Amino acid sequence: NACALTHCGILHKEEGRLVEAAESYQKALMADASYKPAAECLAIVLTDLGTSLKLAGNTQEGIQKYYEALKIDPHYAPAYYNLGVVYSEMMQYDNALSCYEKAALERPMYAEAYCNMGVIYKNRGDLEMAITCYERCLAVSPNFEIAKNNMAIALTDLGTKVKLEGDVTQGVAYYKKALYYNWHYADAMYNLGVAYGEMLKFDMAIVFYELAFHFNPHCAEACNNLGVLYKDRDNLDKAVECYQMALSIKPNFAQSLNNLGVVYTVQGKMDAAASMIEKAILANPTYAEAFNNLGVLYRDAGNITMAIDAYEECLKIDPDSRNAGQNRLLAMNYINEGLDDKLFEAHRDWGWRFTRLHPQYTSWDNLKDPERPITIGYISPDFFTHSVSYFIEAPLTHHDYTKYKVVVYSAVVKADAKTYRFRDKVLKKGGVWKDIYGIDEKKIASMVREDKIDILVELTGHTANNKLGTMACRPAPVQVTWIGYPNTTGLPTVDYRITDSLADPPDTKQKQVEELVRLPDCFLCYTPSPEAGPVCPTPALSNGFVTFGSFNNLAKITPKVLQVWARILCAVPNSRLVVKCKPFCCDSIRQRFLTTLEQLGLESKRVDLLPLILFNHDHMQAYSLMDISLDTFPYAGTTTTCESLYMGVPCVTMAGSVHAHNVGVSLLTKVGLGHLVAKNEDEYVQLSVDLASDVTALSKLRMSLRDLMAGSPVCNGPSFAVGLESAYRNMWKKYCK
Amino acid sequence: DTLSYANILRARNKFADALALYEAMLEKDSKNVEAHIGKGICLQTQNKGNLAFDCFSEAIRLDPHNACALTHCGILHKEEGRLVEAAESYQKALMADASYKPAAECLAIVLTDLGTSLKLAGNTQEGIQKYYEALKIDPHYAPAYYNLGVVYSEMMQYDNALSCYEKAALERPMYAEAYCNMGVIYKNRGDLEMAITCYERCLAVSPNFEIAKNNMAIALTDLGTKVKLEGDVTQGVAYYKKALYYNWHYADAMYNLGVAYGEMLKFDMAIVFYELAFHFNPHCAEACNNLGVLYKDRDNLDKAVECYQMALSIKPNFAQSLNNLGVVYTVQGKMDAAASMIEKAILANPTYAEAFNNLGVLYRDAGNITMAIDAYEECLKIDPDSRNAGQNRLLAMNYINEGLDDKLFEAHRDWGWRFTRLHPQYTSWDNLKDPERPITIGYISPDFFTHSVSYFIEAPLTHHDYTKYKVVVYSAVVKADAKTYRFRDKVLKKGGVWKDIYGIDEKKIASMVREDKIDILVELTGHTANNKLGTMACRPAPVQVTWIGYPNTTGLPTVDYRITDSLADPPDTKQKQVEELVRLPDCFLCYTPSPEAGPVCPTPALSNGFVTFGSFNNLAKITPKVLQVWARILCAVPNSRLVVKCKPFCCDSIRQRFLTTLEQLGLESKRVDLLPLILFNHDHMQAYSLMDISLDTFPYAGTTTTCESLYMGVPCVTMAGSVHAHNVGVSLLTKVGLGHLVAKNEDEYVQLSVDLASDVTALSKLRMSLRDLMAGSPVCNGPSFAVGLESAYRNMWKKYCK
Repeated sequence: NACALTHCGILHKEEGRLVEAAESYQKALMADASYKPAAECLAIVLTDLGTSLKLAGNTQEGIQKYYEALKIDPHYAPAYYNLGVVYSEMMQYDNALSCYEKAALERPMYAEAYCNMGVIYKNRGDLEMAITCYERCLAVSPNFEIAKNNMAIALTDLGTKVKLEGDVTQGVAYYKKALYYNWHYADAMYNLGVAYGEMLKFDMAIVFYELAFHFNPHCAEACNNLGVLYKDRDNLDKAVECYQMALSIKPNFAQSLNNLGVVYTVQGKMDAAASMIEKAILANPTYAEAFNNLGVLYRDAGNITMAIDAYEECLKIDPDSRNAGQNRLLAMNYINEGLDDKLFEAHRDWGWRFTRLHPQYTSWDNLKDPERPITIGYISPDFFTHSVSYFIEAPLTHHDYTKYKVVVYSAVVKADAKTYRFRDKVLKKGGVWKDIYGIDEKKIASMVREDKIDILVELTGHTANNKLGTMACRPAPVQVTWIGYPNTTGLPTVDYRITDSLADPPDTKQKQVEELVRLPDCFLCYTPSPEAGPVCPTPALSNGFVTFGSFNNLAKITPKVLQVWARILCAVPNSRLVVKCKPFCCDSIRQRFLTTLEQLGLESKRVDLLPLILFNHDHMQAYSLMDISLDTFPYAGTTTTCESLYMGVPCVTMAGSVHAHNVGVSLLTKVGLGHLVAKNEDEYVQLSVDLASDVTALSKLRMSLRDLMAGSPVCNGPSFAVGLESAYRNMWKKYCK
Repeated sequence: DTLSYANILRARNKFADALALYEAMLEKDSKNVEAHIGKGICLQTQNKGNLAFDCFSEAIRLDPHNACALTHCGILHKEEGRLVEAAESYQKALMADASYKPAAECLAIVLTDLGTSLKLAGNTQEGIQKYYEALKIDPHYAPAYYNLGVVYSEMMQYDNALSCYEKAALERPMYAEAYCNMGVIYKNRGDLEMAITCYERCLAVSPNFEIAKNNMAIALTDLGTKVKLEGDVTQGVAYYKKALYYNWHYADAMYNLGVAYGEMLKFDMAIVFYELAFHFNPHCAEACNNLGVLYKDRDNLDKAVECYQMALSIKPNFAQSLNNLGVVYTVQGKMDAAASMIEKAILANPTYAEAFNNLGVLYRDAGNITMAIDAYEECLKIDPDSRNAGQNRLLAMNYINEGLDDKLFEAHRDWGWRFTRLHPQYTSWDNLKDPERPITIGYISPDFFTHSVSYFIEAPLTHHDYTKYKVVVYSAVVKADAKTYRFRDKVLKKGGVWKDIYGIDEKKIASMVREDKIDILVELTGHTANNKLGTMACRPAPVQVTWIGYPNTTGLPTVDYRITDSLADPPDTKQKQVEELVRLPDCFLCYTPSPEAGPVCPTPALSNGFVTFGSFNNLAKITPKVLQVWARILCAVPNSRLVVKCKPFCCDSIRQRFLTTLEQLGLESKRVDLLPLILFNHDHMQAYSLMDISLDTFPYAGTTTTCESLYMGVPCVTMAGSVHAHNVGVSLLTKVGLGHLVAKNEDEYVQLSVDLASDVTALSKLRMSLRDLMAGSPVCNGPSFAVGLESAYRNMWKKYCK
């Protein structure tokens, strides 16, 4: 009785007696081989046995039982599925794929076969077809979770692949589809975020990153990116918070280490910045930007030599690093006195390389008429409350706008009342302001060409955010540099340079690539600020001793200056020095500086280190706290000396062999105080002691300084303007020939 | 020189040395008030509160007059929490010196603190006056103005609040809280522009002040909703995203983005944003509702049910979710649960018209025709232009309207007039009025799949002289299948011009049909579901014909002719219709047998020893009036068994109701086998082995069911009546040659049924020979039917040309 045997086999299977069920089905099929139900039940029992053996570790017995089942019933899709699974466990990926294909040909509702084939194929990287397999799976069953998750993963991988080839839009589309299949997928959100960041969306980049972090609190990359976006929005506190979270998750994420170091540098917390950057170097030796940031941190912190060394390693890692090279040259300007031709050669080599990777123009449509109206463009990122602004203000106001059309290219990152006032003055005379912050160098060159300027004046040189890349294009028929840098730009593309006969004597030995154009009178036209207040009386009259001071930065105070100041203060009993500068907000810097002076035998008590109290009026009045300003070398001050003079504190400087050194000589002699210019360190000491010995002469000098200078040419805007215009006309006439 | 040197030394961050000098001065200079003051200040700055208090007390004892000493005493009192004492010292100092500034500002501070204390005590007027006194001693003190603004705001003096916060903002521009509160007040007045501006100022001062960010996000979301309501959806989305910038987890902004993208048809993004909105605000039931709608429209019914169950778990009386869940259950066939859902939706909201429409359709499927009709009339009371409600209402009335008056015709006429007054039409055609050139025949219908209409339209589709009547098919089929594709091949292999028109519009379709130069437009659908009567409302074709899609008048004056025969619609029929009836010589239907019908088998009664009646008609046709007649039949015939097969029986509720009805009518359920809808065509066809005699329904006769019965050799008993739908069976049976099986009344019907039941043997023989008899009859005479239909086309076209 085939029916009774089949029912017995089914009952045995229901009781878990798979062997007895198989035996009963075999007997039934021996009695009637056409009894389809008996064959089906036997195949079922054989598949159950095979699955038990597979899970029991009897892989070979499982395979054998599956082959027997598939020989008994070909149409039994589950046997094909189990065979494919076993072959996958056997790493027979092609055999597994074939088994799943057969199973899908047999079972029309076996979506798991599509899922597993898609997974296996994904493991070999043929993403698109596997995705098609998942599409078939979800077309059969649209709620199968595991398949949705694999669909999202595969779509994210494909979107990343396609984006890396440059089709950002298709990558974004794949990420959005992935989020359609799995909304809480951190990788999709993160990738989408970076994609938006690339296409300058910012807003949604931030939103996406925050969501990605919310759904996966282990994506330090998301935190770091978010911190970067907030930093670029000037929300420094949020940026710090984000980076701190990133480091709390990954205490070695080198990129976040550098970024946090930079933000601390902006806030001026120098010791923490140093520690973070050093940790970044410890974590990454190839991360050039870490070396550049370390070099800037050393530069402002005064450890100059170490700054040059750090930039040198940076250029060993990335020889094209623009920032590393320019900061290196700027730092060298602080200590390389005129002796050798190493700074000059460095400038020449750097300019030649910059010209090699940056081609320039070769023709100009400027009508070569020596007498027609000349268009002068002044370019600078420093038309804000910055040292340079204290001088360029003079030409902005005292210039003829009838034949010298002035156009200003202000790259100021943050305007202010002074920015607005400057634009107002320039435009009121007929100027065409042009805000260029963020604009690509090449586009700036094109814009300059379109406006058809004649004399292009670069005002920053190798300082932060410089625009020498625009100058390399040679957009204007004549390019000059003036105030932003006291040495050669090194660019052969600049035609001439403006100077005076005192900063650069006709016999100067400092080699430079540029031809010096010496103005008749002084080349510095300091515009006194109206917030200077009254000339405070000589402190010596009320205190009873001379107080030296120096309102310069740390980069300019080379150890040699420290030796000279220690000699001065030891040689003059009862005399105090009150240096003031921004980095003295850090206690560690104060301690190190005090110890450094102590090794020179000077009692720290006499010194009065002060931070950069951000108070314009109070900054001006602070010269009421000192009696004699002592200039630094080999990088003498320019605005600082002007401030000293205008507040009645006499400044003593030293002459030297390079423009950067002799700027103070030029200024002091041209203000008619050349008798306070020492020629050497010994004469410097003698002058300092002599000035310190006569408090009454000091009082007379202070009370005379404001009116003498106000009547002196340094403040005679009209005459300086006439000289400058004549110089411009002369260079233009030379060019016409 | 000593006092000057001490003061300079104290100013030069040399507090220890200055303190030592002050000590040696109070020692040497026993009554040196200035030295006592210097010592007090240097110790206070050294956090020597006790010593500072001692020095200040000694200074006051020596000089009770100098304003500086009293100022230092007052500040120390404030640091010690002696607000009162500080205040008295301050008044004394003011009386001593009115020019001192530090005392003035610190005095403003202490009095504003006092005013705040009194305000907290409820002494609002005393606080206000104290603040005014402070501002009189120092107008520049912004915090006093801020306090005034707060008190006036809580005091509902909003204009005064603005004035106060503006005086504060002038006196202190970096006072973020003033901007925040100003923005909040403007938010309260409905104006969101200036409010956003105030929040922008606040964030321009302090971007980390989160409270202003949240309030800004709220304001931007409201602004986005407003702008969207104005029409500009892109700007709305822009505002929503800018909002979601300030509060990345603001769930409501995500929900509104979901809505905005849904309107844009970017459904995938809509899903993402609705799911996120729900994730951040579980209480946002509306997000679940709309998510369920989107998933339902993607045919993912299980997820739609899940989403609606969540919406109802949040708001059980959320009418929209109740209605949509009811519809989803309707598609799945959970008829009783659907009924309960829709009824609860109505109970929660009585004006939700579409719920009334869905209730009416559900009851019509359940056979309660009266209640379905009633629900449709209620719907039309709530919404009178509900096109679907009207369509279902007329269709439902066709199931129980026994021809006894002209009210149905009146309703159809008025409804068609409504359509003609809410639709325009053309008046000229360039089609050459010629009776010899090949005419263009359009068949338009959504039923070109496994539907009743197909089983009849297939025959002409197979037999159309293509050299004369160029066939154009306008298919509104929604879901195709193997049969649909097979039909496509059949139409496209004989030179037909197929045109898929599903899912676009009515007006544009009519215009395209006119471009197609269709000569006669034929509707095959009637007032059923997915009809396209709106196209004909435009009158796109010069000739309009309705073949079977509707068994009664369409009521549209725009339809010229309705195809019928002289038996279903006798020439003397009294039912008026707007259309002209065209009677074909033979039965107006040509049944195309299924190529899967298979063979016939031995009569069941022969093997079981008892006669089995049956009805495969849907429950909608089995009105409560036929049930009594059927009970009479089964009682009159000893040992008979009734098999009824209708879809809605899958639900136990309807089954039980039907059984109860039969039991109260005098019949034991044990004789009644109720079978639900079977799965595949084959088994449905084979189910005819379960019945011996088909019993036709009235006043709506079967059409496909009757044809199938005659095919498979199961005789059907029908009766003639006053309406076409009743006489369809009469026409069919007469034209097959079984006119002796046509009853004229209920009693003749009973007698005929008994007569057929009395002779099992002859019944079996007839059953055997019926397939060949009918196959030889005109109902299967494709050539003759085609020729007659061609003649009909020629006659109508010639009539039109003249």
